[PDB]
Amino acid sequence: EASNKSFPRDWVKTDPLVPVLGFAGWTIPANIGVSAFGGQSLFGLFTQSIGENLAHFPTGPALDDKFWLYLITYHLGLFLTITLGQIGVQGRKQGYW
Amino acid sequence: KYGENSRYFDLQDMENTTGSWDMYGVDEKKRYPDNQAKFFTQATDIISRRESLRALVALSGIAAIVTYGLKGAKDADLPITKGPQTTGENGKGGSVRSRL
Amino acid sequence: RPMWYPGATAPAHLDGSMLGDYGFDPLRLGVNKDNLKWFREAELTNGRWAMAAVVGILFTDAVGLPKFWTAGAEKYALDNQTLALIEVAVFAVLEGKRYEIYKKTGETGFLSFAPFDPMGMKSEEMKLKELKNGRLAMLAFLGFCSQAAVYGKGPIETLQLHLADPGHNNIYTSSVGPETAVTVAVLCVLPMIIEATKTLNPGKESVPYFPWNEPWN
Amino acid sequence: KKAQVISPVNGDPFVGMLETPVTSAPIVATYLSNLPAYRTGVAPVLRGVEIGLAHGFLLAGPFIKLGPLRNVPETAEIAGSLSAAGLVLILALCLSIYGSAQFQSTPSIGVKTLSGRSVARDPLFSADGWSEFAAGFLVGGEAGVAWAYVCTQILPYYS
Amino acid sequence: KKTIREKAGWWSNGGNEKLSAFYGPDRGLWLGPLSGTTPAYLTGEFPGDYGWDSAGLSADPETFKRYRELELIHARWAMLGALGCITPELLAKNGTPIVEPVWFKAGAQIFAEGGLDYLGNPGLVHAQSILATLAVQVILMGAIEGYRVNGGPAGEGLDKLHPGGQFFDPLGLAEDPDAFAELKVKEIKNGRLAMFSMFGFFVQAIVTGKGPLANLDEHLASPFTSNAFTYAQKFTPQ
Amino acid sequence: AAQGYPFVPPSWAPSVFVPLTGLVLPAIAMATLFVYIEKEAP
Ligand code: CHL
Ligand code: CLA
Ligand SMILES: CCCCCCCCCCCCCCCCCC(=O)OC[C@H](CO[C@@H]1O[C@H](CO)[C@H](O)[C@H](O)[C@H]1O)OC(=O)CCCCCCCCCCCCCCCCC
Ligand SMILES: CC1=C[C@H](O)CC(C)(C)[C@H]1/C=C/C(C)=C/C=C/C(C)=C/C=C/C=C(C)/C=C/C=C(C)/C=C/C1=C(C)C[C@H](O)CC1(C)C
Repeated sequence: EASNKSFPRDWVKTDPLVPVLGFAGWTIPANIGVSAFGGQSLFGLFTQSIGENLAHFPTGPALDDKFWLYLITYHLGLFLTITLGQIGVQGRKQGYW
Repeated sequence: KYGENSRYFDLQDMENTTGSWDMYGVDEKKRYPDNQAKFFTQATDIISRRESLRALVALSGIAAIVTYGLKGAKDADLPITKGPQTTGENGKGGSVRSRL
Repeated sequence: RPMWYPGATAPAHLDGSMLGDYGFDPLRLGVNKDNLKWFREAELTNGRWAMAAVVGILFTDAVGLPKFWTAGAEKYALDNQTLALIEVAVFAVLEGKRYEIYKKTGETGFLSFAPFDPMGMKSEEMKLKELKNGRLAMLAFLGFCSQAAVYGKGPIETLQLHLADPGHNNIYTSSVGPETAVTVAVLCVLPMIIEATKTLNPGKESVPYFPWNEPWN
Repeated sequence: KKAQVISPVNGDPFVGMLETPVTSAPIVATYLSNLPAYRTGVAPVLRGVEIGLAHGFLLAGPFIKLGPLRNVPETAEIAGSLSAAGLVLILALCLSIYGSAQFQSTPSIGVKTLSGRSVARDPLFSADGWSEFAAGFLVGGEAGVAWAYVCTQILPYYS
Repeated sequence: KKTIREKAGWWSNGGNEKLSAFYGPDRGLWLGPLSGTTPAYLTGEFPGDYGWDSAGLSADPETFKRYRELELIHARWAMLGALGCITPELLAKNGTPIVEPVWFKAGAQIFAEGGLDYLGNPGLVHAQSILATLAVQVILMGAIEGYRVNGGPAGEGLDKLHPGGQFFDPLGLAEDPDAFAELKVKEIKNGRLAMFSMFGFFVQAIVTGKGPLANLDEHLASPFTSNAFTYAQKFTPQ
Repeated sequence: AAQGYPFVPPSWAPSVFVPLTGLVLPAIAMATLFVYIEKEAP
């Protein structure tokens, strides 16, 4: 590394379109009704779980809640979408293909 | 000099050569309120030396532990202070010979 | 100058520059000079308070008043807690000014009177007399509390008890008899051990391996 | 394929620290520089007071919720605060003997700040500076443990 | 220009505009911005100058310094009064058995059977005669108030209002010049507040006849019914 | 001291000396022997 003599402050190349487009690309498909959910959606059931768990606000969710499943799958897909979106944006902007 | 043309060794700049750097230290004097700084500079005056702080530690700790043995272990209701409150394992010296 | 036992050789730091220097520091607590200044001020303060306390216990036990180890449990015009509160509150400023006077002068003072000397009788002779009477009064107060702990009587009733039968009413016929007897015996034979230390190492001062002493020097 | 993130420290590939986002991200360096440990211009006694307040307030919690008297209702907080006081005192003694041990050599090499301006040495790394740092640590630690007890006594939702 | 910690006043070293609002022409006045013509002799070099000489009694400087003396002496006496009026009532509501803790009836305690118990205790003062009390008061106060004007054992050539030697500044708060000049106007403002409050104590004792802390409790219980106006019908001329 | 053979320790002697020997004297000793071993010859 003959270059990189200062650790640039813009080490992550922030384009504010990336988080928005990742949230959009995961969440809008996350609101499509599938019969496995009974005609509902992953994100819809997630918001419903948060609504039920916000009712008893101080105490936390249970272990058999089925809230954790929705949370973990939604965030798996969401973080993957946002991560690949940043990667693709800074691969199209930079080289890498 | 040092930072250009990959000249990573300079006798006139031995700090940059050896790596004697302050990665995060700043030398700004404007941190704490002067009333608070005065309070906490005066509150530590009598112990701002090594031997005096060790004297305070010795005094306070000897006192705390001695009064712990005298009253504090009792106030904590430690079992060693209450005693067995029973007969104990006196008569059961052994499974064969139940000694005292 | 006289010494704490006859023919005693003083430590190298107790060279008689200060008053009351009888060469007494077998534990070498006064090897540091600033520590020695602080310890002198502490000696004179403990001694001033013990002088006042000894004369106060004497004045109290001289008349029909509660005993000095039970006088705190009496009923007064103020509550216990507000008493302690106002005490701490005024002694804040009092001892702060006294500590400031020590830092400035090196001796005691009331608030601003660096030398509390209304009647200008301050002298080295009076300093030595204050120090000597203060040491004597610290011993006297310790004895008050000690022979009020063995007996249930204060200073002068115990003194009258000793005067009633001097041989049978003394410290060696009480519960603390044996330990004081052996302690006095050891303290009488100690100076000859110390004098052997001084004799067989002629002129060479020895370091007693103490933490406060920095004995590695 | 451009824009490599990982750089050597201050551009020097032979010192061996490899400036990295966890090391020298703007927010991370900002946070570490603002900590009282790295305020090399303020008096070490006050930085010690602040560090000690923090550490004495945090380390009461474990003794309170997990100590031997954690299950007796009101004795728990008293016991844990006294335990944290003892641990703070031990740490203050540690700091004092560390100041006795470390600061005897006064190394003559200077200090820069990754941008060239030769700052002065931190007075904290001196015998008197560390003495007053441990003094501040004791004062602040005992005060922080006391206030931890107070917060157990006065906070509304303290469960 | 100025950062956040300087606006809060974190650093007490660079405060030089602290006396600018209480001394000098750019200071606070009595009617604030509604007081344009400050009296030209009240130039603000003395503590407590809010530009208030509306009756004009202090135009001459000799009369002005005598009135400053009278103001500070009345200020300190009313400060000691307003501390010494409420504190018997505060300690009676504490539980200390003071038998007549209101200040306007505390002088009649010396006409009781057991004399004047100080904190309600016979082990305390226990003064019986008003005559010897007033005699030792007039002797002690004659000595002290005669030492006050031309010096004595606690200072001789010091200032007539602020001696501050080893007896009247023993704690040493007024060693600094700026701290002394700031605590002067602090003293005279607390003293004017206590003078106003002692006038309130006088009028409240006259028209109500109850305790000032009793007046505070009867205003805390009912503020709108038990104000100063429910006793406004007490001096109607029949 | 005590009735019978004198120099019997009190009932509270263990409660004091076990904490001393175990918390205090080791603290003093390890501090002293730390400052000794890190001390530099002039
Ligand atoms: C801009 C608005 C402003 C107003 C209206 C006032 C008003 C006043 N300030 Mg000021 N101030 C103001 C700004 C400021 N003041 C101050 C700091 C001070 C101080 C330190 C002092 C004052 C004082 C005064 C008073 C001086 C005149 C007086 O004695 O009236 C007296 C006359 C009345 C108040 C009217 C009479 C009362 C009632 C309404 C009528 C009577 C009612 C009864 C029912 C009558 C019955 C009685 C019968 C039986 C005879 C006056 C009330 C002085 C004071 O407090 O004097 C009392 C004083 O010491 N001010 C500062 C800080 C720099 C200000 C900043 O803007
Ligand atoms: C101010 C010094 C002083 C004086 C004058 C006395 C005097 C007396 N004590 Mg007290 N005493 C003192 C200090 C003093 N003691 C101290 C420091 C302790 C703590 C150890 C005690 C503990 C104590 C107990 C427990 C008992 C006495 C008893 C007595 C009486 C018999 C002597 C005896 O057996 O004890 C001998 C005392 C000691 C071994 C303590 C050390 C005394 C030092 C060395 C000072 C000696 C006097 C000094 C050289 C000159 C005094 C000055 C002046 C008054 C002439 C006698 C009235 C006994 C008594 O009255 O029972 C009826 C008794 O039971 N005393
Ligand atoms: C450099 C010198 C410094 C000196 C500073 C001044 C010290 C003043 C000490 C207190 C003196 C008050 C005595 C007044 C006359 C009482 C006569 C009488 O009959 O007593 C009678 C009283 C007992 O009378 C009892 O009074 C009680 C009060 O609530 C109860 O009411 C009881 O019922 C009653 O019997 O005897 C005493 O109280 C004497 C005690 C004196 C010592 C008190 C403790 C003080 C120790 C620390 C001193 C600190 C000094 C600094 C603080 C002050 C700073 C200015
Ligand atoms: C400024 C001006 C300006 C314009 O121009 C003009 C004019 C208007 C004129 C002016 C004004 C003035 C004024 C306001 C005045 C006022 C004053 C006062 C109020 C005072 C008080 C004053 C007050 C006071 C002294 C008070 C004091 C007090 C005292 C001593 C004490 C008392 C007491 C007590 C403790 C309690 C007991 O039981 C008893 C007794 C004994 C009772």
